[PDB]
Amino acid sequence: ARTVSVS
Amino acid sequence: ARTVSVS
Amino acid sequence: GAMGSMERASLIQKAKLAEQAERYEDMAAFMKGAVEKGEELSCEERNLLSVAYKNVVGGQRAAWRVLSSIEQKSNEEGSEEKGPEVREYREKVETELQGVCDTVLGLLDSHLIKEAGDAESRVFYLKMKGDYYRYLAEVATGDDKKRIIDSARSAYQEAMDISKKEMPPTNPIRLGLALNFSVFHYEIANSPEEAISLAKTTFDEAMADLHTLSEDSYKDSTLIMQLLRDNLTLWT
Amino acid sequence: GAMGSMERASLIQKAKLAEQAERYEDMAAFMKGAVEKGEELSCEERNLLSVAYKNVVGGQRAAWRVLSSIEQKSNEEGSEEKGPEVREYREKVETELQGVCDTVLGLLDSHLIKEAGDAESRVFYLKMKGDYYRYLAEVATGDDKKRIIDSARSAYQEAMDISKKEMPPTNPIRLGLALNFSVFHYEIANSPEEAISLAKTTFDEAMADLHTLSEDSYKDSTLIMQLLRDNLTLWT
Ligand SMILES: [Ca+2]
Ligand SMILES: [Ca+2]
Ligand SMILES: [Ca+2]
Ligand SMILES: [Ca+2]
Ligand SMILES: [Ca+2]
Ligand SMILES: [Ca+2]
Ligand SMILES: [Ca+2]
Ligand SMILES: [Ca+2]
Ligand SMILES: [Cl-]
Ligand SMILES: [Cl-]
Repeated sequence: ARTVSVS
Repeated sequence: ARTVSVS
Repeated sequence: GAMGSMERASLIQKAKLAEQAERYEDMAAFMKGAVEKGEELSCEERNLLSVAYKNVVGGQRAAWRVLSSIEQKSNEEGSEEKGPEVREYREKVETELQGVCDTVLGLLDSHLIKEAGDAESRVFYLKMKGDYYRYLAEVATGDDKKRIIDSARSAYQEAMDISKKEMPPTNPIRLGLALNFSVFHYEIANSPEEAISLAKTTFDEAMADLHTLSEDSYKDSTLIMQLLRDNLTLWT
Repeated sequence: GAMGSMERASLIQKAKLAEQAERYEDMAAFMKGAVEKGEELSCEERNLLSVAYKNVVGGQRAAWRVLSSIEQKSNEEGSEEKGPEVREYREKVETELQGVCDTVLGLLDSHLIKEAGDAESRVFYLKMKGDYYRYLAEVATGDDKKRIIDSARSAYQEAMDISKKEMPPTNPIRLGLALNFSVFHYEIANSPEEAISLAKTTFDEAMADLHTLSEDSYKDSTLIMQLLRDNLTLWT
């Protein structure tokens, strides 16, 4: 689990 | 399912 | 450039074909060519531009992180000297990544942003500007890291001010902007509390506006809200 | 070429780094540079060369099939005329694929194969020659399709004759050669019965030699045998 930006 | 070559 | 002799409509057609074939470098070159025709982009065309470059820079960012990690493990105590190759190759990848970011930023500056009057286009482009400065910031070390960070922040802030005045809290562009600005705070600006506050506030204001949406719009907004929730779960 | 000023050992080091970063185009350019130094390749180096180009051409083959399918659906009755873009873009991809195959075949011809004396290297290179002619055959239409097919067949046949004389039936290179030659028969040469016979015979002779192997060699051989079984299950 890591920080996500918009996909 | 399809024909496979060496991987 | 090399796409100067092709029709604008043909470039757009080929961009869609390249997307289907997962040929993102081709897709990016076609969309660059379409931008350089000088006409404003439609909503569909803006999204093609974004998809193409996101996939290109995505590959480069992932490679850079692999190589940076190897490089850092080489600079531990007890590690064996292996020569300049790791640094050299990390620099090559880094240079190519900076070249792609510079290309996107050049297109936004010449002249997508200045011609963009409607809120949906202007926020879209200003968000992109923030994102590509953020990607440059991920690899910056020297005496320009601070100026790059401030350029990212400034682009994001201007986009946020417009989005708050002109768009509903459930608008996917507004939501994606807020998500990426929160990532900026958390990973680049060393401001985790600012990141958490923005993500929470964004989520709660969207939640309270969902009642106004159709079934299809509902699905679009809640997808992005879920990404805000995922980050919050990790950060807190 | 452009890798002329880099040390052979550095090129090999960087090829391994590029593999870890999944930068296969870079990996292929590094290995091309290493080949052009003029020294024979080790077993490890041969496998790096093969991995790099297999991944590059793999991407191009997959794109070509997407585009070819779209092109064929455009040439049905009831389909709307959309202009030359699909054909043009399929041709671009096709040309780039042929350029990669031509590059590999050029390296094998100058001068990997002629310098290759041991069975393990000679069979490896002749198998590669067969594979890259087969890839060219997948996209050939005109009056050279038949000559390309015969070049593939001839390379595979020479490799098979050496492998049968010089290697055990469980040898992974021998097994992979037989697997790919059977794919040639089935998909390119329109000889499904020849494909089935070769796959079966290869499987059965390996099965009877497994008793001679260590635990690690056993695992290597049975992996490839499983691919022969998968094809046979599909073809019969
Ligand atoms: Ca025109
Ligand atoms: Ca040591
Ligand atoms: Ca640098
Ligand atoms: Ca305008
Ligand atoms: Ca030397
Ligand atoms: Ca019609
Ligand atoms: Ca052609
Ligand atoms: Ca020799
Ligand atoms: Cl390099
Ligand atoms: Cl084209």
